[PDB]
Amino acid sequence: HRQALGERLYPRVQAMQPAFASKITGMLLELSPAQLLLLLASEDSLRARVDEAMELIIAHG
Repeated sequence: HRQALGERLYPRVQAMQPAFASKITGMLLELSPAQLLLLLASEDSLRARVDEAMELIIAHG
């Protein structure tokens, strides 16, 4: 189930942050089942969370 979600998530993440698509998709795929379903159901929520992930990648760096 988590795998099937990630296969759908990846192209959508890639359209938002193509240079970090696999990294960010992998970060999202650690999240809870409920949060993953929310992200796949709502591109608006997904965009916010992908932006958050990108900001964390830069900050950690």
